[PDB]
Amino acid sequence: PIETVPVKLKPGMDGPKVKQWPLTEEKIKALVEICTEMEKEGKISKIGPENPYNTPVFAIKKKDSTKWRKLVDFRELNKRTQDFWEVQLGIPHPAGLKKKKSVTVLDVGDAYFSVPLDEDFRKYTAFTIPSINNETPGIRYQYNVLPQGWKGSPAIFQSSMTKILEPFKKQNPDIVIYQYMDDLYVGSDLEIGQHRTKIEELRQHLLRWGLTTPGYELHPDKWTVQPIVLPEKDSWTVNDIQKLVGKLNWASQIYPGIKVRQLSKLLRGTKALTEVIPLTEEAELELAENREILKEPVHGVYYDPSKDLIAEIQKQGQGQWTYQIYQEPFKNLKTGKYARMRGAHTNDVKQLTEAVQKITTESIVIWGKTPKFKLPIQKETWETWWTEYWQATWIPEWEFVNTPPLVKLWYQ
Amino acid sequence: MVPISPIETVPVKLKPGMDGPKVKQWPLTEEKIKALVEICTEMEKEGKISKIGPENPYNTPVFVIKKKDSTKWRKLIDLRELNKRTQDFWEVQLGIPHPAGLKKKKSVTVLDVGDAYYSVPLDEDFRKYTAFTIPSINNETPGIRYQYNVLPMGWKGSPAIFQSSMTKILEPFKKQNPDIVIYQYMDDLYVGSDLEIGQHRTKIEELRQHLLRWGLTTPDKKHQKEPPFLWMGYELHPDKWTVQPIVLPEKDSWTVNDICKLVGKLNWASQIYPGIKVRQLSKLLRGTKALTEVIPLTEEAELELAENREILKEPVHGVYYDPSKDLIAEIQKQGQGQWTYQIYQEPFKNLKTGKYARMRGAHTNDVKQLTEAVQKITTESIVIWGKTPKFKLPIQKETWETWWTEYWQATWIPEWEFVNTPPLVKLWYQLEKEPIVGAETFYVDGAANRETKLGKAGYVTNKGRQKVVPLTNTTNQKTELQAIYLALQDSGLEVNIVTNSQYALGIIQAQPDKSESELVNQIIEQLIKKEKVYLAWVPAHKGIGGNEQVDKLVSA
DNA sequence: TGGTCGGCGCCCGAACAGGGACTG
DNA sequence: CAGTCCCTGTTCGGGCGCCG
Ligand SMILES: Nc1ncnc2c1ncn2[C@H]1CC[C@@H](COP(=O)(O)OP(=O)(O)OP(=O)(O)O)O1
Ligand SMILES: OC[C@H]1O[C@@](CO)(O[C@H]2O[C@H](CO)[C@@H](O)[C@H](O)[C@H]2O)[C@@H](O)[C@@H]1O
Ligand SMILES: [Mg+2]
Ligand SMILES: [Mg+2]
Repeated sequence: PIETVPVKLKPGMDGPKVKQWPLTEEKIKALVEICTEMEKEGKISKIGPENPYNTPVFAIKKKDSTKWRKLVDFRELNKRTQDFWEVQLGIPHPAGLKKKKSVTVLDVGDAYFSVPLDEDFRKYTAFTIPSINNETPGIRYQYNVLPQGWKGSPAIFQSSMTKILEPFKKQNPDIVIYQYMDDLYVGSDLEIGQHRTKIEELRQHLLRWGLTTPGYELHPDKWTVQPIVLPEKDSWTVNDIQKLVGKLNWASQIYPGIKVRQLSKLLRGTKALTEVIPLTEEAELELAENREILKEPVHGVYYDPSKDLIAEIQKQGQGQWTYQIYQEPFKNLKTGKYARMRGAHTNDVKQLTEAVQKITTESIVIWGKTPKFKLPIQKETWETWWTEYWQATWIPEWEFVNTPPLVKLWYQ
Repeated sequence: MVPISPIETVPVKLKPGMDGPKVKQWPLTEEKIKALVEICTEMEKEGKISKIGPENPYNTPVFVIKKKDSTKWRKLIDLRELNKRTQDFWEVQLGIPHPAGLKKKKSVTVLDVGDAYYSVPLDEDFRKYTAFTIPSINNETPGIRYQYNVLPMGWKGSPAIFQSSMTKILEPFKKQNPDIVIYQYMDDLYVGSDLEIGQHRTKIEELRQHLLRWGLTTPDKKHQKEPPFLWMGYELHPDKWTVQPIVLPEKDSWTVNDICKLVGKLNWASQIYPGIKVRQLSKLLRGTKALTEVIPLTEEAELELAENREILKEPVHGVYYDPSKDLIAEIQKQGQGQWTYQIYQEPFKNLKTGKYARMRGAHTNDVKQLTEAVQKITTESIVIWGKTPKFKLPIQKETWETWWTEYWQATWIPEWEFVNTPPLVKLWYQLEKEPIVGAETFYVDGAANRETKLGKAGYVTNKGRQKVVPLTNTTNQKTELQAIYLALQDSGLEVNIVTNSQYALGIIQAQPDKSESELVNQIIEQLIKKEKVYLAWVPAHKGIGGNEQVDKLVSA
């Protein structure tokens, strides 16, 4: 019996129509159990084929959870609601959250079920549940409340959310809270034990307002970057200098102060690749000056709230991955490396999935956005396996690329 | 209250700001008219059809086709213009059930609903738009205009509305009978239980009463008490199943339409019959204009077609699914980018078979295609059984390890073991990670003139070896490949090659064993003969070493 | 006579996207 | 610095097969 905030799609844009993909027996069983309870509690109700909108659904286990979590792929809907949760009811981003020694992430998704949803909008939250071997047709539902994973849910609930937060915020002014979709990011500078304790306090605080919380802990200050690095060699072959010149030439699209002249002089002839080439003093100094420049930052790289974040990932082998986040080409807001992740040395897809998640998390903390990923994988390989390894409640945008690596600029 | 209401209906709006169909009827032959008029008049007594005063300004054509394997005729109303203007639905039929999915059941009943479309009420407000005019033996008698009171054959909302309505009716019975299996596909119902045969028939009739309550009638004529049941084009036996016999045309002279039926039949056959190959038969269909055009069979498509027919000679059958035992998929390489696979649980007792022949990419190798086939099998298995089979693959564990660790793309195969059934899948050549000491270094480049389509490909080497070759009707890309081909031809068994072509380096680094381009195939042929190849890239026009010199030669 | 609907599969070709190299 | 041309890969609608 709460007032329902009206919602509309972006003008000229129809609702999502996205086929449901096949699900494993364990996921289908979990979804059927989850939806049966949700229907009894009135969160969802069954619908007919007259509704022409569908959104994909599947189930995940969050990291170490062991308990299934329903997850809806609302990316298409969220793109057609986009203006709503930005222009009007959006959330500001605490630039200080990345600076806190510890940041915990809480799943407050359950709270959204309290508020109801605009009756006119519910037609767009439809999702179909598939059956093994197509024994039954698809069992369609739609949402009567604020759905988890929709981008209107945190905006409509922000009024309710702040009042619940406000006693806690007054008790601890220093602590910083950020809300991205189903997640609450709680960043304190306290010591570990005190930090964990305050999270229990905010848990109880959420409990007496009627919210269950099924703790993702971050240390954004530990986060570092991955500089472009030039090898140190006692002796240089013609091949080594040829590789170095190519890497430096590419780097000059990012750092305009890079110079290859004195290093090019070393390869004037037509020489065997394995021929050892002593460096001249002029080349040694040119190489020295270059290594210093690469320590420096790029000139005039600053985040722009209007522009989308783009993430590129490269597979370096031996369980190592490199990524760059940017908005304009060669103006990188962050560059990093991930090593020894889950599935290292046995599963590229599990590792790529873990990488996408970590990068998205950092983007949420640093900028309150999720990037669009350029994924070094084949479309059919990714779609087949990615849901098996997915442990997050959001889903970023991605595209697929096949760029063979001429030079290992980011890694060594 | 002229028309009674039986079961809950589905609201069906028109597309906004659009109006009902108007189009004149077909000049229907009187012979069809005899069949149509008798059935159509009967509908009104039931309430399926209603008369309408000219207040209904809508006309849509009508026609009839004989029910296959029956004397009866099927009454279908063309709604192509009404479909165009009718609201979109979301189809609830997400696929086709496969018999290999079915678990073994003690008692199986297959029953068919009668007049299934005509037993489901159409939306009351929407009924007006149905209107069509009946024809007479002469053109003198006008014929009555009729609006459907129930789902009509030929509409675009009929299947989804029926399937959703059918599920709602079935759902209470299923909740009361958790251990009955009902496969619901359109109006065909498959009912299986481990109940003993007498008790099972009690439930079967009890279910028939349940469907009767909503006006759904299951005639005895389509009832299937006794095996072998006919279901979704298959023959179902207590412990085995098979496809209903497939007739392959015998034509002595083949048109284009001929090959399509053949091809499409062989794809249906390949779900159980192992080793069906359509590659050469499909080669005949590429770039042809008329479906009617006659085409002669090559000696490749003929040999293919010969062994394909012989596979059909011997009867084959699949078994059912035992959730207790593992799922196993084995794949064989059939040559020319053709792969077949078998999914089974007990050795030599197949659940189903299949093939993956798709050629993806201009340049590829067997390892990529095997990975594609594995993915196609995995998704197919998840649909049918909801799990991924264990894989038996004709690729050495070290071959796969070498490929995926070195490849620049994320790639993965699920849990699998090596099976030593030849032909084994391997990498034909390996590029060196580091430059080869004591091997000649070929700096290669090529250029071509965009206007003349003339170009040169050549190399320079540290030993002083040199070549430049003129080329005709080429491109910059083609000459860069040519330069590399020249270096491979003119070099010893170990060679270092330096190119500035990103195009060529990208093709070759992915270790392709097959290519659409003959030039790449020849490059492959040479790479296989080498003992060691090191490919390296430098940026063009930077005054580097040999690259600068060879660039000048080919530019000339 | 030729003619309807939805689903799934294959194989095709055409139309479209986009990334590099080179041309002014 | 635009505008092409190569070249590749994706998508989508056509035909057929199969099921109601
Ligand atoms: N060629 C076609 N065009 C349109 N719809 C079709 C169709 N073939 C089947 N359907 C749809 C329409 C409804 C259903 C037809 O199935 P039945 O062949 O069994 O005809 P039924 O009405 O059930 O008469 P019964 O023999 O059961 O007494 O599938
Ligand atoms: O990953 C490709 C896949 O995208 C679908 C859903 O599986 O579209 C969803 O994901 C896209 C990429 O992130 C989004 O751009 C899109 O908005 C979202 O609906 C597929 O239909 C497509 O094959
Ligand atoms: Mg029937
Ligand atoms: Mg050149």
